[PDB]
Amino acid sequence: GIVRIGAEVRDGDILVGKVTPKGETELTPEERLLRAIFGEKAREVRDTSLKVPHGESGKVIGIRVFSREDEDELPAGVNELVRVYVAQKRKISDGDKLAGRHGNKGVIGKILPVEDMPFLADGTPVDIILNTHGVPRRMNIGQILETHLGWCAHSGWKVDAAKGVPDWAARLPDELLEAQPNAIVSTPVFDGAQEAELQGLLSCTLPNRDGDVLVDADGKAMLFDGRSGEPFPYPVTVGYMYIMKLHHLVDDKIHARSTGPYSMITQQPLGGKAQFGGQRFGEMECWAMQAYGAAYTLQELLTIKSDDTVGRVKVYEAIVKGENIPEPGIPESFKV
Amino acid sequence: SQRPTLSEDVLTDNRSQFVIEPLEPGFGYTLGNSLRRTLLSSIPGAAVTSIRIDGVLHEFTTVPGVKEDVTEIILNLKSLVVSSEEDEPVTMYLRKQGPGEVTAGDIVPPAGVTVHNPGMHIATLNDKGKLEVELVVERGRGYVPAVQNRASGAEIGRIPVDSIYSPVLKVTYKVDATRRTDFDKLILDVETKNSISPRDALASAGKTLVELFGLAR
Amino acid sequence: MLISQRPTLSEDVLTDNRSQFVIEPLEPGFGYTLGNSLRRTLLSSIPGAAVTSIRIDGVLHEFTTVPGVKEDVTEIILNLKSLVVSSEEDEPVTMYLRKQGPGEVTAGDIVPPAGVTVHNPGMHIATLNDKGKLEVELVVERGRGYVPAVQGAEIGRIPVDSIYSPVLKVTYKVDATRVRTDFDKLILDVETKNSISPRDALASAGKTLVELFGLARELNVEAEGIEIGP
Amino acid sequence: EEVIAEHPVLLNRAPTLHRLGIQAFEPMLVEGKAIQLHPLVCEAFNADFDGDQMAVHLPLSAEAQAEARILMLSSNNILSPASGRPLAMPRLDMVTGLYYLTTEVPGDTGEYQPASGDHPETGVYSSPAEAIMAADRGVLSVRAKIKVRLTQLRPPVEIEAELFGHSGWQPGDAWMAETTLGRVMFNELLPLGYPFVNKQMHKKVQAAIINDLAERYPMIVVAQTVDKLKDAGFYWATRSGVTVSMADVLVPPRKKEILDHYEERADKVEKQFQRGALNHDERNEALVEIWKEATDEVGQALREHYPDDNPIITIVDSGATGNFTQTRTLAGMKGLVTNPKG
Amino acid sequence: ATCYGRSMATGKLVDIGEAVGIVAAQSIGEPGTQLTM
Amino acid sequence: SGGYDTPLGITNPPIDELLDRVSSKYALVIYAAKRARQINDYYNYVGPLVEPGLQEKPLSIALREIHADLLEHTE
Amino acid sequence: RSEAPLVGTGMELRAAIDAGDVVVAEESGVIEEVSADYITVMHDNGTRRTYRMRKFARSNHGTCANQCPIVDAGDRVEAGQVIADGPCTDDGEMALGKNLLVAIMPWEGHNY
Amino acid sequence: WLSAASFQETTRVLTDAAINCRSDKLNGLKENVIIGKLIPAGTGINRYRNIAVQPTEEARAA
Amino acid sequence: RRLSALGPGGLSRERAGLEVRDVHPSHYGRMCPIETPEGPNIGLIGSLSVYARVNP
RNA sequence: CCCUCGA
Ligand SMILES: [Mg+2]
Repeated sequence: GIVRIGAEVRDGDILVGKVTPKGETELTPEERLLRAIFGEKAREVRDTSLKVPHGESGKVIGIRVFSREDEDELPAGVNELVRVYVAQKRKISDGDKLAGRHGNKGVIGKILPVEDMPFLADGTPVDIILNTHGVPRRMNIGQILETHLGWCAHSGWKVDAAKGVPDWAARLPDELLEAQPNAIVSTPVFDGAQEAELQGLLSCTLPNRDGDVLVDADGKAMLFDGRSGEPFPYPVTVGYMYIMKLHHLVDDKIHARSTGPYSMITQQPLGGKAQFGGQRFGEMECWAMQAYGAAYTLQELLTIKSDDTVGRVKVYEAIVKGENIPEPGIPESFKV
Repeated sequence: SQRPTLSEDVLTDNRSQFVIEPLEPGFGYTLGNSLRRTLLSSIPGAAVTSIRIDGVLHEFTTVPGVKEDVTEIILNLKSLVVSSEEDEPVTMYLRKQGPGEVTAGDIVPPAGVTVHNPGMHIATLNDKGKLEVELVVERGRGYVPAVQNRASGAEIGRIPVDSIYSPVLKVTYKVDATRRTDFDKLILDVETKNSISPRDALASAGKTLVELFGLAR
Repeated sequence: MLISQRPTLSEDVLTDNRSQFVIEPLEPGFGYTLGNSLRRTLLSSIPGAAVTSIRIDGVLHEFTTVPGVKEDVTEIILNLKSLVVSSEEDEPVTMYLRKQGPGEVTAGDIVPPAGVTVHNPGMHIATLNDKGKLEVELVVERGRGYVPAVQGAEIGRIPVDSIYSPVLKVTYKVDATRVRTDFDKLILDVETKNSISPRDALASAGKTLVELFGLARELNVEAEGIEIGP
Repeated sequence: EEVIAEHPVLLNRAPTLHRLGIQAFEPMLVEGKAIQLHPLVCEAFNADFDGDQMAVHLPLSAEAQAEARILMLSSNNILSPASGRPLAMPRLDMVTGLYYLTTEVPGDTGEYQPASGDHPETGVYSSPAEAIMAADRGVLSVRAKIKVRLTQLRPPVEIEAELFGHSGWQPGDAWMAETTLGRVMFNELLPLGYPFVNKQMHKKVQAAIINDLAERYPMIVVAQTVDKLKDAGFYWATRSGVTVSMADVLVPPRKKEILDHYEERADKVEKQFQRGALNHDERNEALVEIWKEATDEVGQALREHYPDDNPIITIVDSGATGNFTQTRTLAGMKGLVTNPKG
Repeated sequence: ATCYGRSMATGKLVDIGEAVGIVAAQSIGEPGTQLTM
Repeated sequence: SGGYDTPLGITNPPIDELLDRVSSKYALVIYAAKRARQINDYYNYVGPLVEPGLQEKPLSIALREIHADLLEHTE
Repeated sequence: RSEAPLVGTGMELRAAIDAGDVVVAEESGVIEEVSADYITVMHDNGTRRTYRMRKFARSNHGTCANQCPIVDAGDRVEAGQVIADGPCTDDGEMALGKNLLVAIMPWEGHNY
Repeated sequence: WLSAASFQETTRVLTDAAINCRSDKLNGLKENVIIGKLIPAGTGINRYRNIAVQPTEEARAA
Repeated sequence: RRLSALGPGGLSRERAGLEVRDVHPSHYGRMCPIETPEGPNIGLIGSLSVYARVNP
């Protein structure tokens, strides 16, 4: 009854079949009819299998099982234990969170085809487009300075040093007077690359395979609009920046519930994605709804969408049967 | 009005420039970009669809005696460039016993399909390592992610793989504007992946574009 | 490899010289690969006739003033630029407009030499007061697109801007509809002159572009994306 | 897609600080796992895209759906319910777009220059379509001052009074405007028959236009206007050339001399302190006065040195985003810092 | 309605059912986080 | 109504012309929703009164009805 | 696949080593055997030492802890040298992200 | 007393309401919110809640 | 490497004023003044400085 | 409920 190693699993796929003793009074009339007709003498049970939770998918990496029949330390009353391990290969997506090292966070708005990206003069499409308006007021031009250095290290440089070493390079650079492409450099905090030395490296940048200097001495470049083809009218700062995939991904966060479990005390929807819960329409939300004068929406939210235990069922029944949504009942939490 | 001509200019075996002139003033950029957007996206190719490895049932594991795990092997198999004329799924095989490198040249392709970079590194085997792989190759275009095992009728052993069909590598252009009879000279620059030649890819882009522009006509 | 055939082309005619065309559904990205290209072919690549230069007798010393006319010289040029003309001559052609007396001069008020035609004859060009008289020479040539003032020593010859292109304004937008919600839908808004309908403008642009990309296909006729219906 | 059609959904972002923190929308089915949120409602939700999340609620009953469509629809809630002014206004990128689109540049490409000698004036256009064709060639700049014959844009109150009746005008009535092609396009975004606004579109000016529209036009008109403004502002912000680089962060040239001067004053104050003439609180008070003043002078000498088209200056001064003390701490100086005690 | 004036949200005179107390409390509270020392 | 762009989807018919037909937005909510309940009960009790769209929700029909003044109301 | 930053500080390496997810050689030796599964170094002592690789382990937070050998058979390694990379390490240095070609510009409001 | 007890200082309000045999008219909106009745505001007002809708005789004909 | 202010025998969260959360001049070289949470734990969770060591 | 994190 355990899913086989290597299976691809989707929402609701059984991972481990399990049944729980039910009791004849809990058989539905259809289940009672079916069990009588076909003479099923098997003990009445309800399906309590472990399924794949909503919006999760992957490959079964490994099964691990402990038994009471075998000598396996288990809690009291616990007979069989099984862990299915599922692996998903998550690609980067709209809604994932990225950030550099300078507090420059964003979510991904759009993943464009390669042909749509602005590209350099040699056809190289840029990888990521960071909006200009976000930089100056957050006081992190480190992200820009890094970008410049990132370009230099990517292209490699060789300072002149003929007829003497220049003035900007005099102070620090020494064996930093040249660097091979995709060089690996360090900017120690409070002792890193000074501004003048940074500007100097932007001049002696090595070219690409065609002898072209693609990034000028300001750190800017001419880009072509990949959508139309016309060049963008002004030199744009381009360079290389370290970007991190932050552990806030759409896959973990998307959630939706039509109907699901309810708390036994209050009869209101459970809470949390993991429990297939419903969103909390809180107090300030009800003020918002009241200020609109949206009375029926507010009632419906507060009776049939959470608390009215007969109106819930009659509303789902109405929607499924194609007729008008009925009138609310009394919230169970008022009786509580 | 002189009719426009297109003249090729080979740079390397997999790179060519293409001079188109004379063109209306202001028109070169758009023409070159239509060609670039077609080349980057719609040039047909072939690539690997799925692979099957002997002792493995899924991606996330190791083969004995090999240095790379199966994920790293598949990543190396992403760099593989291949041609096929069979337009229907066909199988390559890869049997090798260590010690030694497994390169793409060790792949035994069926007639009609060709492995173009035999030097490419696939895996490293030692005394105890034996690699026994099957690689399905199909013909397609664009980039098609791994096809789920429930979309195809695939059984548990099959490892689907992301497929980069596009055989073109890098495309750019520049125009020379003469500005009284003004005109634009367009210079396309196309580099491919040894699966086809710049000329062939550009011919394919031109066929696609002709058949799509015939709509307004 | 394998081919998809579904793209179709529909037209909503807004006015007699303005139409919106929809091309859908395009495989994703193609709305922009043939959005800007179709537009610039529509604008700069359709041949048409227009005025290159005018000569207005009666005043050659002081520009931007004319006796007996309430219209400025700049306003007369602005009008004569908006004069829609079609001609068959491969060489420049000369027209002449002369009308006297208090009244209103129009476009048909000019005598079109053989072959050329005046399509907007009811177009106001100037008004004349008592003792008013107009004698003015116009030069019509064939061309493409829009060329600015192209300039000798002939005293009194004013070169103008040549709106050769039969089409006047073109815009485009790419929207999304698919089989997938990301396939491209191209929408071209093309407003032309009285020389040709938007239909003919689009057809001529498609012709020039088919030839242009056939140039590339010619390298080695070979495999590429095909359709069933055109 | 069949059932979703025309079935409104409520979007909420917490904290709901006012009723506009819940707004109804028509859902378009989207590819991916994220909610796409129209950029003009951000201000209302105080939503940015650094990881914010939002809640979706589906009204069921005819009454709840009707309350959603009528009472709560985003385009029916353009105005702030606290101040009565609009909120769904172009905010940052849009601002830089429009401010770039409607700025006049002395000496730009294709500028009108009057007839001098045998040469004509070479700046006048029979229609905005002709100016578009000019700008298709490298001949006319979108921001160059020109003269155009306008037909479908209402003239300014003064020009319309002079060349017509006081309210006499029609979509046919032509006139001569000395504007930029950009300002022609901007005004073509505004509703038909709105007086032609020939101004650089600082944020305050756009606020004026939208306040006037909301005072005098129906809601739907303001909504379609601001949508059009959004489109244009984004398209032109892309092409505005506003970027950041270490080069554009110009330093004040006199900074050393200024700071040395105010250090001279501070040294006077401290010599006055050790002499016994100043109380400790008075020493700190005089020092803070000195350094406030030095910071102000550094900020000034900075503003004196930045060209008016620098992207940092442009972004601040258009009203798009930011203020100038940010620019002063970026280039210039941070200044005085507070205590753990304040 | 006439004493209250226009509904700030709509621009027209306030409709007969409006709950202006909640709108007032919200309008006063919303900028409260801007108030510093 | 003159020169206006034709509204799309939910924003049609426009809310100003609809508010011309009723006293307050609240009256319009109840008007349209009660009519919509009537329409949906009809499919299982008069109407619809206008040409229904291909697959149009009953509330959209009711709103178009109210726009064309095809029905009356009291308070 | 992990990729150290082109631009870093001196801190990446020393933070990876001390974090522990990187496999480090206790003693100098020669790599007697290398597989994806483990690494054996023959010390000059004559003794052997074998480091088993964590392969696709699940972290407390659902991220993949996958160690990967960076040595080859026959290689000479000293004590303190990294033998295998961890989850966010590249050749011994902490590699938390990727080097991306960035453009600083508004683009049609999609990065608004 | 329902409105007061749900706002703040619940124990005190409820002790007093008990001593005083207070009877809540249940007329405020919050009270209506708590019990699940349409709030007396906006669309919940009797003026709007009880609208009678029917087609016109002219439109009912055709 | 974290230094946490809450816990048994430490200070309680309802008594976590604002001044225990400030950067204190004696933190220099001991507790990093940058790394701390933005939300409700600000100034209650710091991290040890690079060269710092705890004495017996 | 508490812990750590998110806007
Ligand atoms: Mg935020």
